[PDB]
Amino acid sequence: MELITILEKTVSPDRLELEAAQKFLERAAVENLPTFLVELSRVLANPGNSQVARVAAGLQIKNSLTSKDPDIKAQYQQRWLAIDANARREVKNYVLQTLGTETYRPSSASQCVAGIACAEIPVSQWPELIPQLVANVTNPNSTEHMKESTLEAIGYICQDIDPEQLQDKSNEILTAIIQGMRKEEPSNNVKLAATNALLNSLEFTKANFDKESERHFIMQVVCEATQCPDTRVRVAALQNLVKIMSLYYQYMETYMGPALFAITIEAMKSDIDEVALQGIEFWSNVCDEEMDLAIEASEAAEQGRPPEHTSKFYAKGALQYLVPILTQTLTKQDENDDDDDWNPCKAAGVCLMLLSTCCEDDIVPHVLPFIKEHIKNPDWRYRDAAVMAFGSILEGPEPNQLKPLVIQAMPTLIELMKDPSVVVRDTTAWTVGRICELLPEAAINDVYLAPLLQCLIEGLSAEPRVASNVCWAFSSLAEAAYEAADVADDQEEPATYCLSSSFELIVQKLLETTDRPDGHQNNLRSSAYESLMEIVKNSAKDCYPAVQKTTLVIMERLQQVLQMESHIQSTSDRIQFNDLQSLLCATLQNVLRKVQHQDALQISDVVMASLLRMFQSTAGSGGVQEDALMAVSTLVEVLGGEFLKYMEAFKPFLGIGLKNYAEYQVCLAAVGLVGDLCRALQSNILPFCDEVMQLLLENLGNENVHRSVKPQILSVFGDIALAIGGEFKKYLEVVLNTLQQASQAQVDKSDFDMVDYLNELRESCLEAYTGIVQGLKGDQENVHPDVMLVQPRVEFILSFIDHIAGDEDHTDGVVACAAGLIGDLCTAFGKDVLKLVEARPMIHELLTEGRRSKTNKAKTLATWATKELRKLKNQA
Amino acid sequence: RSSINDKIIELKDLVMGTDAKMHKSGVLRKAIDYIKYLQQVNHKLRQENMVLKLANQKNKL
Amino acid sequence: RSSINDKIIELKDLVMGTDAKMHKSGVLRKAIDYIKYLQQVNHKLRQENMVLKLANQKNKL
Repeated sequence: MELITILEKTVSPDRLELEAAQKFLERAAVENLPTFLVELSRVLANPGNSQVARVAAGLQIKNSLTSKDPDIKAQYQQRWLAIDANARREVKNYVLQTLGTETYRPSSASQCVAGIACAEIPVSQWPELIPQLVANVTNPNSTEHMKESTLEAIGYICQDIDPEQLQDKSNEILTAIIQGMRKEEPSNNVKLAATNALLNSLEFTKANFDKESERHFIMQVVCEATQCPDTRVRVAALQNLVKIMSLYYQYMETYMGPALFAITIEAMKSDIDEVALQGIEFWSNVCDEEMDLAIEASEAAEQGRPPEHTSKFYAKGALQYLVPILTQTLTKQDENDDDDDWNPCKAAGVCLMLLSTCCEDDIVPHVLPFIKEHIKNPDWRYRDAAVMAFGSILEGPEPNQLKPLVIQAMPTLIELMKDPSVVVRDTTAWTVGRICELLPEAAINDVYLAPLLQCLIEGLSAEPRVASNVCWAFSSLAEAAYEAADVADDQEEPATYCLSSSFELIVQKLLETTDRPDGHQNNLRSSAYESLMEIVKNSAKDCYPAVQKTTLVIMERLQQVLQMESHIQSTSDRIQFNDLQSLLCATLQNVLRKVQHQDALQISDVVMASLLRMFQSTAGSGGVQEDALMAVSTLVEVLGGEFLKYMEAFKPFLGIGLKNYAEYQVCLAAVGLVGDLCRALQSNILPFCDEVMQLLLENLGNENVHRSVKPQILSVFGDIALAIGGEFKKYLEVVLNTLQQASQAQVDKSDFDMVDYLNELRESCLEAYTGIVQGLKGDQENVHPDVMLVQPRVEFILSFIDHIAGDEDHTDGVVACAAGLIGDLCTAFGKDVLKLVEARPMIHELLTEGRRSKTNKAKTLATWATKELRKLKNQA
Repeated sequence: RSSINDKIIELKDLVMGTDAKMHKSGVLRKAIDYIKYLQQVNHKLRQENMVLKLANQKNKL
Repeated sequence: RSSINDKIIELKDLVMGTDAKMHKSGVLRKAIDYIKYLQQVNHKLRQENMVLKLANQKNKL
């Protein structure tokens, strides 16, 4: 066809003709892109053509010079100057002149003057661009279409051009952008393209704001600009105050009182959403900057140094002005709100919560009156705002100040649970949750606990909106009820707690809720499960019979779902299934850990069937795997030795997981299960040891495997030695050499990740050594001759620990294992020990460190190690 | 046993000290803000040592 | 909106890496260690910067 016809073959009656271009154009670009875009630059700089051929022209010039993928992007640019260094020669003035050609269609020229330069500037090139654009505004004789679209270009440059490579020439650009804003400028359309430009430049004007001279002018323009009756400008202007406030809080002391304060407050009031959202945003940004400065103050104080910057406490200062405006905005509700839609009402409740965590205590007084007055108001929008205001100041204030208010708010809270308005009811279930999570104490209080639970058991039937928070409520409440009956807990677990009387009914209803023709709305389902799991984990040993009925119910559903797999239609249906799937296993783990060894056995066959079946058949997913392994581990841990019968009928899978290092997550689970098997079976595991040891030692060698997986392995070698004892001698040889290899490993302690990794390695090795000495020492206080095999290494070992003892990048965890390893070493050889550590003071300082340490494991082990060493002192 | 993942008391200890109290979410919030702060500080402190080094730290025959 | 988990995730993308995934109870591990790490590192830098200002403020005209 043509060029001015194919690009327009997108706005025509024909579905197969829609690509009349996407094919010709594309299947012609690669051939001669330098002869596909260049030509396009001709139609673009062509005043004759329309606005669907020139624009569609620029689009193919833009896209062939840009994309929004951090990789695909930095790839087209090269191609742009990998081309004839002469082919662009004309384009960079063929397009640089299209600016100011039509009404609102050569605007694409901006989209191009940008991307191009966004590739020709990082190489010191096109020194004829920035000079142009600027002059295109400083020149008191340019047109709107001219300036307007020139500003955009500049704008589109600051947005995508590496700030780094532009930090230079910033006064010309800033000057251009500043003039495009002067109140003089007739066209608002211009000011606008200039304000949106400044916003994108605020980042690399750091140099400018520093000199108070320029600043005041920049600050004055932006403030005026907020007065321009063109809302579009108004906003973009308020947008600049918001960013500036978050980049130069230090230089705001000046224009705050005589300007910003007034400008923004009005803004918060504006009946224009786009406007007030920026007002609220401005102060949320104050809160952020101030909370962060508050840390600085705390840190600097115990650093005997002044704070790099200090807070003028604006937020605390405008509380009296802010709170009334916010609590009133919470009133501009939107009954119609199942929306992923942001708006003043939302922004305000959040901003309130922010202020609450910033000014803490001070907040209540300003908020309480609004709460007390409107929690009774006939207008549901005001009752709502009251409940909402109340729930959202619950985090920040000192709890012992809120606890009382809460206690007196509970009856009202409980009744409001039955308010006629859903909105009121959503907001209340939420507030109830916040109470439950931030102030358990008051929630679980016995004066209203009875009515409070009746109400929630009911709330569970409500709309996904209400019920969902009701679930959250029950989880918070559950953990709180447990941790409370704590002193009523003897022999490691509460005989009973306050939810007992209703437990049976709570889990019962939660199961029903689990079930919801709409369970997918508001995550009602995931929340119900997470909630049921939590109600189970944190439960009293007196409602065990209630946990049983559940297990059956969970196994029942795990089955129905496993057969329910052959009905998947929409890609949606898949993910759903997978979710319900995992959620159930997750529930299986939590229930199992709570059942008696006895109940475990009965459930055993069934569960393992489902899990074995679920791993087996579902041998075409990958994510499912890592979930069934978890389930088994849990089962292995409760069954202990009786798990031996499922071993054969399970081995293949543990194998798939241990070898499958393409998804280390699963390999990790597999590695853990091994150790989980070492303790449950022991010696008995010997059958597979052969296979496992090699298969594992294989991964330590093959280096495709993620390094996180490695330390887990070395660690497991010690779990194995402990379970097979004297039999480990078969493998003692290589393992010992491997541990040494890993022990002497090294990394640039300048790449953190590499600190964690190194310590995980160091901590993993020490564990394996420990498990080995222990495994060979056996246990019948006779010290089996086997331990002498590691007698040679004793010299080396007491070494590696030293390196550590020296290196500061440590971890109490490492110090813990190390202390222990020593203890054992004294316990096995013990002469040969006392002097080597004597010839190594650092070790001793480490031991003390393992005492002046807060961590438990660290403490005890150091203690012991020290007594075990001091014992060897008077043995001579 | 009882505190290994629920033992945010340790993470709390750092960010707020053992002394006072607070709930989960209001500790990983304090944790997140604090890390971000230590990151910046560290960056700033870093681009500083880089100046006192590259600069006057050398050249006086 | 902000569950205990969305923060835990925010903390993941914080300590380790963007989108790679270690589980929970692992993030509260590295988090605690990272903070301790950053604190010391920063303390060392603050010092090094003192000497690079003390044994540096002497050399001047």
